[PDB]
Amino acid sequence: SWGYREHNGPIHWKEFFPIADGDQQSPIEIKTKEVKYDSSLRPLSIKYDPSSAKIISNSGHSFNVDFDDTENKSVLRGGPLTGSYRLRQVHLHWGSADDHGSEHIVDGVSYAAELHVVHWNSDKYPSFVEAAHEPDGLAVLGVFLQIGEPNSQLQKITDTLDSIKEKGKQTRFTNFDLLSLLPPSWDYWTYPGSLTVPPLLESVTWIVLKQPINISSQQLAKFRSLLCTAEGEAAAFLVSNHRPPQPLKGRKVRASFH
Ligand SMILES: NS(=O)(=O)c1c(F)c(F)c(S(=O)(=O)CCO)c(NCc2ccccc2)c1F
Ligand SMILES: [Zn+2]
Repeated sequence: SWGYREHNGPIHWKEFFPIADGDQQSPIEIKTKEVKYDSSLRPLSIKYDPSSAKIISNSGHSFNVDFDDTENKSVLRGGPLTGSYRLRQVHLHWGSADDHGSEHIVDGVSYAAELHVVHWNSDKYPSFVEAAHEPDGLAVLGVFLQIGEPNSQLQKITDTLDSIKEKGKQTRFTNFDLLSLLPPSWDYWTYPGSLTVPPLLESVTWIVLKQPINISSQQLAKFRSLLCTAEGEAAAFLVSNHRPPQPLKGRKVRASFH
């Protein structure tokens, strides 16, 4: 029963998941003057199939779009990665205020929100659950959102949120243009880190895009009316679901660009 409320939020997760204080925890502050440009980093290359999307649900912690992941139809390759990382799910983090919702921050600055696209190393591991337990097992693409013109694929998401208000509810969700929630510039920073929710496993190669996309305030506000509580529980709202930046512990953040 972890969450983001006073009694169960990020500062308390260590009481139940001691890896919360680990060597490679996420999110982090990206400090661009300590960032190392690296010419061995490949550009990202992304295959994606809009029919791969299957459903959206309320986890109680965010919404999740899950995708069929039995084939290599939607994959992330290149970047810092060796081999092919199969798309598993997409979700979003925000805060209670439009100007402070992202998980990662860049030189002191937070964004309105931050989209996570989660993939697993199917070249090496048999399942997402098993990859999540290996240092090279997961690759998560992070995209910042700033307040601006409404994104139509974000609108496709927000239009479902009344149908998944309570924790555990879900609904059909396919023909999802995920590539259109990426910015035009695919420059990125990368570092080794973890899930930003319990179990906080240090299995993530983070790939955070420099350029934000746009969401409207109205679109962003709709996420805050999702519940973190289930049908016939006393209602609590998911108004904020971002973890604070965690100690870097000397890890190297590399850039694809200079
Ligand atoms: N920010 S993150 O990429 O580290 C993240 C979430 F934000 C998140 F909300 C979730 S979720 O568990 O709350 C959605 C549940 O359906 C997971 N999933 C965590 C996880 C990953 C691998 C193995 C076990 C749990 C998750 F991995
Ligand atoms: Zn996330």
